[PDB]
Amino acid sequence: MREIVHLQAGQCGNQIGAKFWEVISDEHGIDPTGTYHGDSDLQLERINVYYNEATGGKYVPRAVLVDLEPGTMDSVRSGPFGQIFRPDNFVFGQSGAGNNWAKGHYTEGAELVDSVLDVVRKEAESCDCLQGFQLTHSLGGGTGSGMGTLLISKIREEYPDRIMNTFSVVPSPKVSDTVVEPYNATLSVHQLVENTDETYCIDNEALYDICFRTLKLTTPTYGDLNHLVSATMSGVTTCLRFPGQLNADLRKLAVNMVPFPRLHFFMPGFAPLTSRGSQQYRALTVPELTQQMFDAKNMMAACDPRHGRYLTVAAVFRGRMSMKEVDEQMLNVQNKNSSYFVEWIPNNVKTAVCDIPPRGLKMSATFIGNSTAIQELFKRISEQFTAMFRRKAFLHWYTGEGMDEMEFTEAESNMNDLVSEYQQYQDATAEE
Amino acid sequence: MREIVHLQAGQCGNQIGAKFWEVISDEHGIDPTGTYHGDSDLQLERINVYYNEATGGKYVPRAVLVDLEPGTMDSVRSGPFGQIFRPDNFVFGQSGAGNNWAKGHYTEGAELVDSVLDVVRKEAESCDCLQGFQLTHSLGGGTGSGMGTLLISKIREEYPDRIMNTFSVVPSPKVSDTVVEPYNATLSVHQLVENTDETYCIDNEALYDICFRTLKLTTPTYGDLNHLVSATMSGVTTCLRFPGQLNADLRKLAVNMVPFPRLHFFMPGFAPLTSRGSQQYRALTVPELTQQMFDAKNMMAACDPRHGRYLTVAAVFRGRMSMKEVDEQMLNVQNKNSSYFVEWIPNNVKTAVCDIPPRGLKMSATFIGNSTAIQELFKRISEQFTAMFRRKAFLHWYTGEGMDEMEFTEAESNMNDLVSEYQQYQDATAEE
Amino acid sequence: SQVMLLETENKNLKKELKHFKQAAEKAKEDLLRTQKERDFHRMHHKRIV
Amino acid sequence: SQVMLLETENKNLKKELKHFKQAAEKAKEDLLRTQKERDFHRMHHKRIV
Amino acid sequence: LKHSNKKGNAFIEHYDPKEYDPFYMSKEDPNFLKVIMPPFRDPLKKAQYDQDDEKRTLLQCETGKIYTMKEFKEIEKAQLHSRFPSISNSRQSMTPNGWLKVPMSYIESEFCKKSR
Repeated sequence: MREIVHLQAGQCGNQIGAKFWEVISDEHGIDPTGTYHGDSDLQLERINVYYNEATGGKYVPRAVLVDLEPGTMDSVRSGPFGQIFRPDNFVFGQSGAGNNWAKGHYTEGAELVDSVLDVVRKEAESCDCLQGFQLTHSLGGGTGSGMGTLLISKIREEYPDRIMNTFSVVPSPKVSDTVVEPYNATLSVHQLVENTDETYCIDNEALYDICFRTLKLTTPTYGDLNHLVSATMSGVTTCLRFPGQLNADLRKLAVNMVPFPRLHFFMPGFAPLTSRGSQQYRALTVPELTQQMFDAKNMMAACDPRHGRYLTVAAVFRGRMSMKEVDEQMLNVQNKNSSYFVEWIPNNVKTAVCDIPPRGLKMSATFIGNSTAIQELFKRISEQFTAMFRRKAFLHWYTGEGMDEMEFTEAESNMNDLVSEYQQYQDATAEE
Repeated sequence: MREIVHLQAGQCGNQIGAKFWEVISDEHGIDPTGTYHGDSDLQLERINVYYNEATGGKYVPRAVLVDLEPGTMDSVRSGPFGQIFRPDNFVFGQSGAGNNWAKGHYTEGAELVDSVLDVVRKEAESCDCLQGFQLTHSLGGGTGSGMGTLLISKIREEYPDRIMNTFSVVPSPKVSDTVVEPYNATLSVHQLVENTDETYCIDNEALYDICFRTLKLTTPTYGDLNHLVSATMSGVTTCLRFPGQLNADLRKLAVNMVPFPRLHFFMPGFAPLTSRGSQQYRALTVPELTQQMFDAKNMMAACDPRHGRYLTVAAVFRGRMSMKEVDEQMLNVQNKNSSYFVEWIPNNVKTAVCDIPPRGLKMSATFIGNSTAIQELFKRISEQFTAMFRRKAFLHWYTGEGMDEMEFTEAESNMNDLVSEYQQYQDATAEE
Repeated sequence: SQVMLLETENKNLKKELKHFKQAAEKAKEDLLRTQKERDFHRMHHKRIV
Repeated sequence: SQVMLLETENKNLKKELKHFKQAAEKAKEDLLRTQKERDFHRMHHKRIV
Repeated sequence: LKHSNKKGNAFIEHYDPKEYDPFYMSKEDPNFLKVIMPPFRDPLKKAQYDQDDEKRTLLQCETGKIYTMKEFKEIEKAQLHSRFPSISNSRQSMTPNGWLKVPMSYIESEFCKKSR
């Protein structure tokens, strides 16, 4: 029936997707073998969204792993749950991307693209009716960013009536991994703003700071960040995975949370981030969760939302509490913190509570909103791109690949238009 | 509902607060674990004033420990009740104060103050409505003295409609600990008279003399003084913790006890101070308690109240006797000892009886008064400050911090104004 | 006499400054409305495309 | 101090007036350019609709 | 060669604020191997510079004091700092060497410190 086809790209995307699959398998009672070991009630009816019905009740994942380096499939297969996926979906090339977007899109994006299109089609027609496609990737390299944009564009051209939601990773000048990362980001943002419904912003430095200052972890690693993002996406999709009283969906959120198609970025976040020693001493209530979803300390941005005005807010809850407390909380927040959200648009907070609690934890609530804080990221990205493009350093590689330089010019022109739009809508005056 | 937020400052303030918490946990019936082991009736209804409701009925303390030296944290946590508090409230820096008021207020009072404001504002918002804030500190150092005044000023500016009571420790020329103690006292008194509702006088030498000559202790240490002051504050606060017949509260006292805002100091005291071998031979009656609350021997002041005239008196009792003897006793005291209280204001004694007895003791009654006895301390502080400031000794340390010397000039000018006011109100004649 | 002359100059200097502040603010709100029209108009054309 | 204040105020207010004049002319040019864009952009969007 | 022979067992890692600090080549003339950069009229940067100058002129008119591009930059930095969100407890303003030496970096629980 209503199923979601999941897509993979980039080694970081691959590992976060594997972590998400492991998390949902553990939550919904799935052994690493492939059978079912759950004991719940709602874990059988709507289980078919991410799985497929097969003989012996052995459910199979629905995810296509796209990569150029064979070293990723061996890594992800050796894990405790790497033997449960479909090896056919592991379409890998022979040459590496070399953190090049133009080369990866041009060279490794012509002969290998056909196979993944074939498999994603066969998956789409294997089902009756679908809603959208989820692709988790990163802009740090040529694997996720090089082909994610192309595949999203292709699936949009084929099936315009589908959900283009993604969780790409935004760069950070403080914590960098690629020398030419700003070039890749500039190339990627054009396609994300031209041929993408919605996109969420993901940073690793902010998650590192969050864990260091609140979780108090000895040796935080990428596994912790993968666990956090997996929990985030699980909270995102439980509106459809586990129906409750006030159920929502992805397209409703996309329509209600996006005032203009050019601005489809969001700000994800999860509320209960406490240390190990603090798990036995905590008060589970509404105002605490409200403060944790409203303060900028718990958010996973490397910026400050207080620099701008709140545009759209959605508070998705997952538990059995009430409805009155949420509305009174948002009411008093809008009353007191009047200088933080657009005055022209009242009631920018949406209500959403999932009656089905998650496994392992009794209280959970994620924060999805679009606040005025990405402007600084966009402006600094534009500035660094201009600085790099002034004298044309690290350009001969892209030039020798074949593509010209006017693409950079039009991309930066679009970037300037976007920042001008963002800044002139930040000060949304009521009238003259 | 009506709860009280408690604040901590200074290592002496920290230890006395911890002793107070241990005493009140012992008498309300709290195990060191965090659960409830009491067997009373009123120990569950108004218990939320100092605690907070949590899951499993495990009440949590409501106290924020402010310090500049991490050495206090480990000491206070190693105790039998140091594992019950909130480690998040123990906001400590990395550098010690060095018993400097200016340096602590400037360097260690800028980048650390934000955390304590955040935690106290979260505590205030967590409740529905409050009354005031209690801060236990001492003037003997830059931790309690340097920071407590700043925090009191901040909470007054943010929440003017609250009670600001404190039990700061006055110095003594006979028993000193700091060379620059006069400077710190002079800097503290200005803030105490400008931005503080009320302040209680605490001395160590008088308590040591009292225990030595009445309790007749072998090796009286700081623990004994902490226990005494803990009993003092417990008797003070029982008017709200345990309702009886004639209940009172802090603000009613602060209004009826203070004729002028510039004079808000008091004289605390507890009546039954007996030796170990005298406990089994005592007559529990009204006139005995009256004689111990009236005489200066039981009084914890390092001065003589007989030198001036009584201004305001309040006798807060705790037990089950009655009214009539109290009023007749105060009547005959005012009649006989007519030359010890202001004749212009009749009926200077306030009656207050707590029907709920304390735990471990059957009859109890504290003495809160504002007698004309602190003028000697003020004038001796003024003369020693003048002697210090004449040749400007121990001043380059404060000068190098950045603050100028003029602050001392206005502090001593305010001191002279205050002492002149006190002395010319001491001889409050009826007419010309 | 120098002081009186220069104060008599300063008063009118500041007066002209304030008048030009008024003119500049009026022009800036005109720019604001024209720019709002820029924005929804160019949205219309991108939607058309 | 008398003289120093005199010349300081004189120079400051003169440059203030000059810069305010420059700002005023720039703003009026901007508003004219904007309103011309207004008109032609109106025609474009209507015809393409 | 003279340093390596005189000190004998010397390398150029033996760097210290000494009179013989071979960086003193540059200190003689910073303009050597350096090019003057006056404010140019590049239209690419001017596309945003015109808007920035419009904002600066509007602010100057509303205030009444001449401001340059730099002077503008500092005044909005100051007004943002005074606007309240200084961010003194997050990586938006703290120095890199201000996280490792933090009590929040003492994950080793206070239980052992209690034992100590």
